[PDB]
Formats: sequence, structure tokens, C-alpha cells
Amino acid sequence: TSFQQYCDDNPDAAECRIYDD
Amino acid sequence: SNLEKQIEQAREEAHKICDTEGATSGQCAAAWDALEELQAEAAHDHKTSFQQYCDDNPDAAECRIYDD
Amino acid sequence: SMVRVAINGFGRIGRNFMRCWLQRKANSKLEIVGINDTSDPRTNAHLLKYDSMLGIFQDAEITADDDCIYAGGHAVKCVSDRNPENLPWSAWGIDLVIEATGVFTSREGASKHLSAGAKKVLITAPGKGNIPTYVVGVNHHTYDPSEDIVSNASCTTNCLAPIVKVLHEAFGIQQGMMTTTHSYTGDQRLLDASHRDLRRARAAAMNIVPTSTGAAKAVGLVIPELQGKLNGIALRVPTPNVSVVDFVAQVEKPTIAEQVNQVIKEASETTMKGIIHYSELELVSSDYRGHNASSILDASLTMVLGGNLVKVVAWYDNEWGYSQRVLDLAEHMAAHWA
Amino acid sequence: SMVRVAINGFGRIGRNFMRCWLQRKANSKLEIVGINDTSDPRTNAHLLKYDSMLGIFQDAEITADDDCIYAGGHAVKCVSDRNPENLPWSAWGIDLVIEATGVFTSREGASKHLSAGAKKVLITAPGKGNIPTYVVGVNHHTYDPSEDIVSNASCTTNCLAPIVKVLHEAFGIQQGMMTTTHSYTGDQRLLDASHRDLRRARAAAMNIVPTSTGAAKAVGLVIPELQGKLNGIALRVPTPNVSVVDFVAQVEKPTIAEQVNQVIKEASETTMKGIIHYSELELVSSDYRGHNASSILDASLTMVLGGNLVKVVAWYDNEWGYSQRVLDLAEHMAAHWA
Amino acid sequence: SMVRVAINGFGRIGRNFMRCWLQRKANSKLEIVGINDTSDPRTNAHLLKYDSMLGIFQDAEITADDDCIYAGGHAVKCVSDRNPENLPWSAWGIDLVIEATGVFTSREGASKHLSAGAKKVLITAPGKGNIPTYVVGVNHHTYDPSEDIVSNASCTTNCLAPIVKVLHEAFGIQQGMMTTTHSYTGDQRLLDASHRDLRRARAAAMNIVPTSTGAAKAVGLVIPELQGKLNGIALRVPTPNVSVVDFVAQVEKPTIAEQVNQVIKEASETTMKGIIHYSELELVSSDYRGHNASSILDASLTMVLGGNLVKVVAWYDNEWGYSQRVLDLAEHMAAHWA
Amino acid sequence: GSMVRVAINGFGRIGRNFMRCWLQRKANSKLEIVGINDTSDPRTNAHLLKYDSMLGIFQDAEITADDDCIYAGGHAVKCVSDRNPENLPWSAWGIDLVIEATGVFTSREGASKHLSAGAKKVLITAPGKGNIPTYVVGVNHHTYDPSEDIVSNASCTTNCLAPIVKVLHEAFGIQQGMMTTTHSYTGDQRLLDASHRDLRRARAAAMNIVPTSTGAAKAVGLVIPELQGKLNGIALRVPTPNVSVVDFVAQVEKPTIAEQVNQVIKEASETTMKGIIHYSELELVSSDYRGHNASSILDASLTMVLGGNLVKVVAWYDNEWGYSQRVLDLAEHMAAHWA
Ligand SMILES: NC(=O)c1ccc[n+]([C@@H]2O[C@H](COP(=O)([O-])OP(=O)(O)OC[C@H]3O[C@@H](n4cnc5c(N)ncnc54)[C@H](O)[C@@H]3O)[C@@H](O)[C@H]2O)c1
Ligand SMILES: NC(=O)c1ccc[n+]([C@@H]2O[C@H](COP(=O)([O-])OP(=O)(O)OC[C@H]3O[C@@H](n4cnc5c(N)ncnc54)[C@H](O)[C@@H]3O)[C@@H](O)[C@H]2O)c1
Ligand SMILES: NC(=O)c1ccc[n+]([C@@H]2O[C@H](COP(=O)([O-])OP(=O)(O)OC[C@H]3O[C@@H](n4cnc5c(N)ncnc54)[C@H](O)[C@@H]3O)[C@@H](O)[C@H]2O)c1
Ligand SMILES: NC(=O)c1ccc[n+]([C@@H]2O[C@H](COP(=O)([O-])OP(=O)(O)OC[C@H]3O[C@@H](n4cnc5c(N)ncnc54)[C@H](O)[C@@H]3O)[C@@H](O)[C@H]2O)c1
Repeated sequence: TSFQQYCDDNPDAAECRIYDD
Repeated sequence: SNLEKQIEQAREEAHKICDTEGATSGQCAAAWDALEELQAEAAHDHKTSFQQYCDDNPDAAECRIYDD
Repeated sequence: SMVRVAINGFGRIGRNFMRCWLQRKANSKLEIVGINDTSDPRTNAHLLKYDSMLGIFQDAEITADDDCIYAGGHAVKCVSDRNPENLPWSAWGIDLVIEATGVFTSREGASKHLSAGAKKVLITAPGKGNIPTYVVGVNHHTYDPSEDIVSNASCTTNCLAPIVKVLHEAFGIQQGMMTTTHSYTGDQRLLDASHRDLRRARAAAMNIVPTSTGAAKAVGLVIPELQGKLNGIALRVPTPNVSVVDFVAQVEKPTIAEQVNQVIKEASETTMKGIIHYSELELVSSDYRGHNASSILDASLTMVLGGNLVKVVAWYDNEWGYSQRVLDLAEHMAAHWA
Repeated sequence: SMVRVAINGFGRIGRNFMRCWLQRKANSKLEIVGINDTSDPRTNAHLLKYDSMLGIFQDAEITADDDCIYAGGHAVKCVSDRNPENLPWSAWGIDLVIEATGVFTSREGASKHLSAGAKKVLITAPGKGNIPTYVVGVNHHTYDPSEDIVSNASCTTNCLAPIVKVLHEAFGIQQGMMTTTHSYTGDQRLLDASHRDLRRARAAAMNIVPTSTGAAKAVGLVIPELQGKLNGIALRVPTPNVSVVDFVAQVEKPTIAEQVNQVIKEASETTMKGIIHYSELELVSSDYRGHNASSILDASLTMVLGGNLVKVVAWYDNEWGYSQRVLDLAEHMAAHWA
Repeated sequence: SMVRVAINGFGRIGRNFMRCWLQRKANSKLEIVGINDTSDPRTNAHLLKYDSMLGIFQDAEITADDDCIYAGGHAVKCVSDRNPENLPWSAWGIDLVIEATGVFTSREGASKHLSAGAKKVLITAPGKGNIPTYVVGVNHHTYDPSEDIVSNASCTTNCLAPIVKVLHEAFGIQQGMMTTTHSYTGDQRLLDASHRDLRRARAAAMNIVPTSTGAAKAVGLVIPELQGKLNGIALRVPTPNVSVVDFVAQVEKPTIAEQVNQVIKEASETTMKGIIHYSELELVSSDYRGHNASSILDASLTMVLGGNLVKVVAWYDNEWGYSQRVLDLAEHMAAHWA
Repeated sequence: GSMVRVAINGFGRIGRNFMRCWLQRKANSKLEIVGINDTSDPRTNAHLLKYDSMLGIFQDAEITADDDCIYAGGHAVKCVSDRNPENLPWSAWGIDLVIEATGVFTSREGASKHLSAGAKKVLITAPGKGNIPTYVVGVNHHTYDPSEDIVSNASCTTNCLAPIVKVLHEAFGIQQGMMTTTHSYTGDQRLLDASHRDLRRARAAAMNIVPTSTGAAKAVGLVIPELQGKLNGIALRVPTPNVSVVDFVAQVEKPTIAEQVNQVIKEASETTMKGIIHYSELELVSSDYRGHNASSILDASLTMVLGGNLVKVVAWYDNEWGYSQRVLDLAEHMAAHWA
């Protein structure tokens, strides 16, 4: 996926942030 | 309660008795003696005025309870 | 031929209810004919039309004069007395009173409507003392026409109780714990303010607010053999409507998450249809605004450990869902009026 | 020979006031000895200590028994009577009543405290009818010891009036519009519920709610020259505390933003020190919680068009800053008992 | 024939625009055939359907696969590339690009769409540098087919500019101050985080946040007569949608509130129909969700002082109203194509 | 002998909470924060460090900046802004320990890019990905091995649930356990409906109850190994900006009653868990627990038990400050056992 290949390079974008809380 | 509504009817009756007969009246003395008597019984589980207001105004903002 | 209805308390539930009946009026045995409330018809017609949660009412024109609210040419007389014994139910021929104030939920309190001339009272909340409680879908068929005062339980009880009945009949519930993460409601103060509950005193939109709930024990009222086996709490959170129940149970019969979901799913299509909705969608509370089901199972959240500790999570529109059940319970009563 | 004080209405203002005096107790000519309120002492002790906005009270321990709140060993006797006439002001030797219920803002209403034994009454809101209104820093030196019922106006008046006075004396205000973007207050409704104000009726944490502001008329009370020349409104928004007023003035002596800011800055360091604070920081409302000034001018937002159209923006903690002024006014009265 | 449109940036505006188009599709010269976004079609079909503000999409069924979003059998090809030059505009026969990422607002930035194959670009925000700005109902009839990159200004601009035009032509505007009390937007921070604007860096749902407004400059671009004569600011408040602009104008022809209202009202029923709406109801911000008008004048708040200081207050759904105008601007461009 | 030189990678809610925790506790510390790396600049991060919407204005000392450093009372913290830790100047800065607080390097391979840059150890302020030793102060940190170059301090919810689960398990023997954290929202949720790999975290945070999948369910089984695979749960993000509550329902082996459950945790809170668990019988709300230094505050009023063996306990925690206090504790602990 393009949005899956984008969250690989930039996990620190507010489109990918995952904080296991 | 009971003793409260009698302490207000006891000083109302003592102020009327005192004014009519005078300040040095033996009747005024007994009137304040009888008020001091019901205040010594009144003073001799601590429900609050808050809790009695929520019994009289259950729909007030201070008293609503929605069991959700 | 037609059950004349009156609403006591035109707040969030009174108005949701009113707007439920207005949309279900085509096939209805109820005619709402009167309103009692602390406010006036002009003020209450305005609120009726402009709802911050439900939006502008679109079906019919809402108007009002000195003494009447009108909805689509249908007149609703209004009075404003806080003692239901003073109400003109005899004059108005009120057959059913919807008791939506939150104040008259004991038998003696509710009975004042009967003294004023009403025949039956449907309390929109848990009853006090020995008032028969009903949840449409769980036990509303044991309703006895001779009952003059009834309780439609709480919103939470109406969400948990149907899920408890399905799970209990599938695997036998031995004990259960619930937490409802609940939108705030009118009994909480907007800012820290005097209250008999020190937690309800705190600002509702700023805080997570624990409060005692009885909906857990109340489930044992309607599913009488789980009596004494359920307990729970409430967490009030800063949302204005829609809540979610978290139910953790130990069951006799070993199962897994998939079976739990399939069970509830099959009930939602057959025995509990219209009452339970089954969802595998990854939604949030906003998406469930205006849902007509008492319970929406969030299938993605179901968990089971060791075969016997089951966890389920169910959404509910505490305002609008509960009101559909209030109307359901009334429509049922009008069916078996005696 | 302190001035014995009682608080009527232990709400947001009443408890901010109490905490204000507790911090300033050492230098005060006032002694708070009595409280009347809807609630009992234990509940009020709890709310005084645990405050969602101010946080937990730090300075001294706060206990309570059936009779009193205790502030670090200082006793405040408590009663619960909503009719001020029955209050034990005579027996408690009450000199000054801080009228903070909001529902005794007329002269006859506030005068019930005088029938009960108090000597003077300070209303923590605008008065209804001929009640001399005051703003510390603007006109409180026109206080006259013969005045036994006084208003400290509203929170917006206490923010706006000092900046208007400064602007007026520097450039000459000919006309002025105001809009306070205002944190909601206990006067509004958590969810849509009846209210004499059809907009304040609407769920406060959900809405921008246009409404009236006392500053519209009271600024002209404390600055008589400008009576009839100011007007405005409020937009209540979903924040629980801290507010900001936006004021647009038609002025006589043409100027520019640099000149306006220097004038207010100059005042804030001299004549208006402690009332106006001058800020060049890029802050937001949370940063002004607990700020003791009546007005924090946000200098970066000052703009002028055509030399004659002046716009200024001033923050204020409507709960804590206003209470600081209630204390100031009461101390001033304490200094001028006769 | 049909003007083939692509959406660049499937955000709040991009998806409001889609839902606008879908409701007006049956009467439209545009055909949305492509989407570019950082995210995939499945995520974006889920977002298009489930919307915290607009609710679940009712009109048509929405679905997706690896390649496209389907809105009722209508297939929208999706790509995910962040450099417009690599976008398949030429291969998709795309004519008009609705640029809604907020990052390609300069001419050279937006121009990348032209290299990729598109023929015109409509920026859903103010432009950077010489980019013609249009507001529908104020100056859009001046648009020229020769212009291929255009700005539709901000939401606040689209609300204030129709009213300024009326006020100006009726009374003559010499100066004007504006403050939009404004729902927060994606541009702000959920919790305190770094940001070019030190105040939009601060938790949006916690604070009143003063910031800039595009209307301060944009109104003067669409009403050239008033360039340099307007200024103002934005206060961002904790509501997710719907905003209100406060406009205080010094005018030349002395007037009064009744006359100000009657001019805007008649305009709203004639030359500004659909653009300005005139409201006398006592409503709050929730009630204007989904209004199609660019400005709703709140006549109850109109006030005037000394004949020359006029205060008007106008609501707008900054998401839905603004998107309706973007569609209008687009349809107009497809009408006057070249 | 000297002090451990610390850098903060990611000056966000945790990085800045941790900084203020350290700044307050600096009088007793074997650490010295000498460097920050963040996407933003020194002046902007100075502003945020001082003006916090949740902690109020910092006042223990003056806070300024120039183009290179942030200053907290004349103490200089050097500031660099590169998104790839490989490129960070940890070698020239003599960085002994890195607080990985960006949420972007929770895996050993990404977390050890700081080691390629010259760092000697790395403390991830989040659950680690893959086999990375996970520690909870007061439950498990005493098993820290000075040879670990990469550690995980856990999640906020894990630091709340784990101390309580340890006391309850030893008192009554936990067999299975469910959990639900009614959690304030955090920076990884979107302010308005926007793209996200978690369709629920994509939705407007201050507007919704948002169920998401927490790993505190998994983590607790790490720091208490005999409960691996015996606990599970979810999270419900709600519209508060800080402070969470965790609701734990457990099937225990030894019968008990709510009175006894409370007493156990109370005794623990005063002895073996002092400073980690706090015991409250007060009727408070979330706002009242802002700034609390405990990992868990048991809301004793909410304890309930059914049939002797189904136990429900509810605990508060300041997900930002409390978790930052433990991060600091764990870092000091590593500074004491440094090799
Ligand atoms: N919406 C929910 O969250 C929800 C869900 C399920 C059940 N309930 C239950 O429904 C009941 C109603 O709750 P609500 O949120 O609608 O309340 P509300 O406070 O919004 O409305 C109460 C209304 O009753 C009126 N009222 C109060 N006292 C009265 C009197 N003496 N005479 C006439 N009118 C009076 C008030 O004017 C007000 O309009 C509550 O008891 C609650 O437990 C609420
Ligand atoms: N809140 C602000 O920001 C602010 C600012 C300036 C002025 N004011 C004014 O101060 C006044 C106080 O308002 P508040 O914000 O504290 O509201 P509040 O509701 O928080 O306080 C009112 C308190 O008075 C009590 N009360 C009400 N009626 C009573 C009666 N008959 N007898 C005894 N006690 C009674 C209530 O129980 C409550 O504790 C208002 O008149 C308001 O206009 C408020
Ligand atoms: N929302 C309002 O109130 C409003 C009103 C009027 C105008 N506007 C303007 O409209 C614009 C859109 O704002 P929004 O509210 O939709 O914000 P948003 O964050 O909801 O939308 C931005 C979208 O664009 C995408 N995107 C960002 N950079 C990209 C790139 N380089 N390539 C491809 N896609 C990219 C993002 O994934 C996101 O989906 C803003 O510039 C704003 O100024 C907004
Ligand atoms: N806040 C909580 O509730 C909480 C509790 C426990 C654990 N945590 C964990 O702490 C971590 C941080 O969370 P937070 O709340 O501080 O988030 P945040 O978004 O506030 O912090 C992120 C910061 O890191 C910076 N950053 C992002 N990418 C970077 C890169 N490539 N290089 C350098 N700097 C970069 C950003 O500028 C931002 O300031 C998360 O992994 C989370 O799981 C958070």
C-alpha cells in the first residue's frame, strides 16, 4: 500500500503515530 | 424537629409576655426561664439542612441523581 | 382505542421521547396530549426544535403559544406545577404518564400522578422499592396489565441486560462485572458546585467522574436468577451523548471470542433483533448517535481468557436509544391495556 | 477590631474569594467567620480543597465538622438557609456580607441581609436598580461609607473598564463596541435545558453561545462620561475558565498601535499597577489561570485603522481575578467603615 | 463535455467537497474521477463515510478496493504521491485539480499540477503571491477563462466578504475591525506540540487561542476598494466546527441597527440569495451545522453607536459552507472554461 | 565516577515532562541532561518547556534560548534537529544515555541507530518492539542488567496496572485478568477526522470515545513473567487532555472480599510499594490527580468482589507526569548500575 509504504519511512507523521498506551 | 418549632414559639411568647408586663415583670422572667428550659433540653445522628433541602427540592441541581 | 399520553418532565428524555413518537406516529397507539414541566411552552417548543445533539427537527413545524406546544397541527396542552397531585390529568383524561423528571421514581411519588387522575405511570428510570422493572427484549412480556406503576430501568441496564441474557443462555453466567464509560448527564454540575454526590459536584466536561451505578444489580431484577451476581461502576467522561458498557463475566461453559460473537450475532438477527445490533466496524461514539438499538456489540473488542472469563463491549445512545425503548414499553402497554 | 465577614453563596466566586483571602489573610483587615450556602460544611470543605480549576488547596489544611469549615485552624461557622432574612448575622456579629449567590442582586433582595443583622452588603455582580457600582482602579475611591449596599460589577466590567479609562483619558473614547469570548459559567446548562435565556439554555461545552455581558452597561456606570456610548455582547465558548475581551473604540486623538500599547504599558507600571498587566508574550488562555490582574492586555493584537479606530484585546481570569477585586473592594470598605 | 476533476488532499475540505458534489452530482458540470492523498483508498472510503461532524453518509453507498473509492458505483481512482509532478493527471485526463492539501498555495507550488497534466488549479485557501482570489457572490463574476490557478480564499473571508460588500455599498465602509471566534482546525495541535505559530502550538480543545485570519487581507483582494482598510484576528476555541465573525465597521452614511438589518435582509432575499442568510432566531453554533450559506447574519446581535460604528455578527459552517463555495467556484470555472 | 550525560530524542509531551521532572529533582541525580534532538528549534522548544497547558508555567528557574541551546537557570542544553538518529552528534556530545521519546524507534534496530551515533545506552519511553528488555520500576527494574544497551520503560498504562497486578497476584494468585483503561487522549490521535493507520485513532479525539488496542495487556506479562498470556484488555480514549484510570477485573484463586483487597494494596502502598502505589479513599476525580507522582493511585471506594474470586480494582495515573517520574527513576537506576 502507498499509505503502508509511507508509514514505513515516516512513523512520526500524525498520519502514522501509534503510541501503545 | 419538635424542640426547634417550640423554641421559636417560646421566644415569641416570651417577647410578647415581656413587653406587655414590663422588663421587671415576673412573667417576663418565667418566659425567658421557659425558653432557657427548652434550649437546655434541645442542647442536652447529625442530619444536615442540605439533606433536608434535597428532600424538599429533589429536582434541584444540588440533588439530582440519574442512576445510569 | 387510543391511549392519551402526558410527559412529566420535558428534559432530555422527555424531548427525545417526544421526538421518537413524532417519527413513529404513523403506526402508534399513543397520542401525546399534554406536558408538565418547570418551564413554558414557548421555551419548550424552542428546545424541542433546536437540539444540540439531534439537530433541527425536520418532520413538522414546531410552534407554541401561551399554553400549548403544537407539532404538525397536533396540539399539546402545557402546565407547570412541581407537585403531580396538582396536575389536571383527570380533566385531560391522561391514561399514561411518562415520568421523565427523575424525581418521582418511588411508588408514593409516582402515585401522585394517579391521585391527580392518571391511570398508569411509566417511570423513565430505575424504580425505588418494589416497583416492577422492565427491559424491552429481556422481560417486557411478563408485564401484567394490572400494573399501575412501572420502571423502564436505566439506559445502561437496557444496554447490558440484553447482552447478559444472550450470554447467560449460551454459556451460563456465574458472576459479572461492568464499567460503563458514560457521557455526562444533567445530574452533573457544569462547574464544581454543591451536590449530594461529591463526584457529581465536579465539572462534568473537565473530568473523568466515577459514580455508583445500580444498572448491574438492576440487571438481576430483570434476569431474576442472576440476582446478586452482577456489580459495576460508572465513569462519566466529557462527551454529551452515547456511552459504552464493558462487561467482564466468568461463565460455566468454556468458549472463545469467536463463539461469543457468533452467539450475540445470531441473537441480533433473530431473538434480539431491533434490540441488539452486531457490528464489526471500527467506529467511535459519534457514529452511534441516533442508533435505535439498546445495545450495539463492538465485535472487534471481544476477548476470552482460559475459556471462562469473557469480555464484551457494547455501545448505546443513552439518550435516543433508551427513549426508543421507553416508547416501545408504552406501545406494548397500550397493546395489553388490560 | 476586624471587619467580620460572611459569604452568602459558597460557589465559584464565593470559594475563589475564600481562597483569595486565605492567601492574603496576613495583611487583611477582614475576617471571614461565617458561610451560608445550599450545602453543609463537609461538602463545602471538600469543594474548597479540591477544585478542578485552582487545583488542591496547598496553603493550609482544610477540615470540617457538622458546624464549621476549618482553614488551618481558623473556624468559619456554617448555616444552610436560602432566605437571607433568617440568617444569624446579628448573633454572629456580622459586619459585611459578600453576596455571591447571584439571586439577590436587587437592593430589596440584598437588603434582607441587613434585616438579619449585617451592616453592609457587597454584591459580587451588577446590581439591579440604584445600587452604586464600583471597579477597583477606576472609581472605587468614590466609594462613600454611607453606602451600605454596593456592587463590584461583573468580571468583564473589571477587565474592560480599566483599559477604557486609560484609553479614554489618552485619546477620548467617543464610541465603543465589545465582545467577550467568555468561558462558560454555572449559569449555563450542561445539556440543553430550560433557561430564561434561550441561548444559555444550550449545552455549554458543545457550543459558541452568544449572550449578554454586564460590561455593556456597567462600564458606563463606573466611567459616567461614557454612559450610553458603549455596547457589546458575549460569546460563551467551551472553556471552563479564563476569558478575553475584544474592544473596538472610535477615538478622538488619532494614534497608532505603538502609541496605544505604550500608553497602556505606561499605566500598567504606574497608575494601574496591579489592575492592568501589560503582556508581549504569545500566550493562550491556560497561561492566565490564577492571574491577579483584572486586565492582561495582549499587546501583540493591538491594531489601529485610520488613526481613529482602535482595537485592543485583554485577558482575564474571570473567576480568580474578579475575586481578587472583590477582596480589594471589601478591604477598601473595611478601611472606610465610617 | 464533463470537466474531469481530481482532489489533491483528501482532508476535511477535500472530503466535505466530495460530499457536497455527491449531493449535487445529478446537477453538475463537474465529474470527480481522481484523488491524491497520503493515505490509501480503503482508509479514505472509511473516512468519507464515517464523519464525526457530518454523520454517516446517507445518499449513496461508499466502498473501496486497492485502486479506487466507489461512491454509488461511481469509481474515483486513487493515487498516493506527495509531489504533484509525479501525479497521473495527463494519463487520467484530469482537467481541474481541487488543491486542498494546504501546502501548494503558491503559484509555482500549485503549478506542479499543470506539469503533471492538469489544466487548471483551484486552491481551497488563500494564495501565496499573485494568484487571483475569488469569493462567490462578491467578485467571482470577474473570473477570466485565461486564469488557470485560482484561490477561493479562506472560510472567514467567504463569510465576511459578502456582508462587507453589502455594508459597503449601502453605507460606505471607511475602516473595519474583524474577530472570528473560530472552531479549531487540523492546523492546530491536539496537545502542546511544536508549530510555526507559537499559539496554534497549544492544545486546541483546552484553550482560547488568538491567531491570524486570512480574511484580514483576503477581503481587500475581493473588494479592492477596501484594500488597506480592514484588519482583524482569529480566536480559536474548543469547538470542532462552525464559527462566528464579529465585524465592527466605521461607515460614512449614518444609520441604525434596524436599517443595517433591513439592508442585509433584503440583500439576502435578492442579490445575495444563497450566499447570505438572514436569521432572527436565538440560535447557537451547533444549529448551523451543514448550512449552505456563506454567512448567516444574526440580526439580534446587530448594534450601532453614534450612527457611524456598526457591529454585525455572522455565523458560518467553516467546513461545509466553505466547501459549498469551492464547488460553486469550480462549477463556475467549468462553465467559463478555456 | 562522573555523571551520566543524557540526551532527549523527541521533546514532546514525555520528553518535556521528563525534562521538568529532572529539573525539579536535579539536586539529587546522577544524570545531567546536556542535549536535545527534536524536529523543532531551540526557541520554540524553550517556549513550550515553560508554557505548558497542563503543568502551568514553569517557575523553579528562568528558561531562555538562543539558536544553539535552551537554558534552564543558566544551565545549557545543546539542541540539534535531525530526523535520523544515525546522523545525531552523540559522539561529540559524549552522550551516555538517550531517552528515545519520539515514538519512532521502539524496535531494537531503530533504537540502536542512537548507538551507531555514539550513544552508550538507550531508554525507550514506550513498549519495545521485538525482544527488548522491559522494566517497570517497583515491579521489575531490580533485574536490570548493566549490559543491556537498549531498554523499554513500558507504557503509562503498564506502569499503572503492573504494580497492582503484582500485589494482587501474590496476595490472591491471579489466574486470568481483563483490563480497560479509560484514557485521556494523546498526541497520536488526530484533532479532526484525518488519515491514520488506526481507523479509530483517525477520529476527532476531543469529540469521541475512541477504543484502541493497548499493549499494557501484553507488557504486564513481560515484567511479571508468570502472568504471560493470562491478561488482556483494551483502551478507551476519551476527551480529557491528561490523567487516566485503569479498570482491572481478575479471577483469583484465594477467596477474598473488597475490604481485604483494599487492605492488601494499602499495606503495599505503605511498605513494599511506597512511592509506586498510592491508596486513596477520597472521592476525587481526574483533575485531582494532575501531577501525582505515584504510578498507581487505587480508588479504594471502587473496589468490588463477587463470589470471593472475581476482583475489580480501579486505579488512577497521570499518564504524562507519573510515567515521566518513572522514566526518570529507571534512568537514575541505570546511572547507579552503570557498566
Ligand atoms: N439521557 C440519559 O442520560 C438517560 C438515559 C436513561 C435514563 N435517564 C433517566 O431519565 C430521567 C430524565 O433524565 P434527563 O437527562 O432527561 O433529565 P433533565 O434534567 O435533562 O430533564 C429533567 C426535566 O424535568 C423537569 N422537572 C424537574 N422537576 C420537575 C417537577 N417537580 N415537575 C415537573 N417537571 C420537572 C425539568 O424542568 C427538566 O426539564 C432521569 O431520571 C434519568 O435517570 C436518562
Ligand atoms: N463566575 C464568574 O466568572 C463570575 C465573574 C464575575 C461575577 N460573577 C457573579 O458572581 C455571582 C456568583 O456566581 P458563581 O459563578 O459563583 O455561580 P455558582 O453557582 O458557582 O455559585 C452560586 C452559589 O450560591 C449558592 N446559592 C444559590 N442560591 C442560594 C440561596 N438562596 N441561598 C444561599 N446560597 C445560594 C449555590 O449553592 C452556589 O454554591 C453571580 O451573580 C455572577 O454573576 C461571576
Ligand atoms: N477546515 C476549515 O475550516 C477551512 C475553511 C476554509 C479553508 N480551509 C483551507 O483548506 C485547506 C485544507 O485544510 P483541511 O482542514 O482539509 O486540513 P486537513 O489536514 O483535514 O487536510 C489535509 C489533507 O491533505 C493531505 N496532504 C497533506 N500534504 C500532502 C501532500 N504533500 N501530498 C498529498 N496530500 C497531502 C493530508 O493527508 C490530509 O488528508 C487548508 O489550507 C485551509 O487553510 C480550511
Ligand atoms: N503521553 C502519554 O500518555 C504517554 C505515556 C506513556 C508513554 N508514552 C510514550 O512516549 C512516547 C512519546 O509520546 P508523546 O506523548 O511525548 O508524543 P509527542 O508527539 O508529544 O512527542 C513527539 C516529539 O518527538 C519529536 N519527533 C518526532 N519525530 C522525530 C524524529 N524523527 N527525530 C527527532 N524528534 C522527533 C516531535 O517533534 C515531538 O515533539 C510515545 O512513544 C508514547 O508511547 C506516552
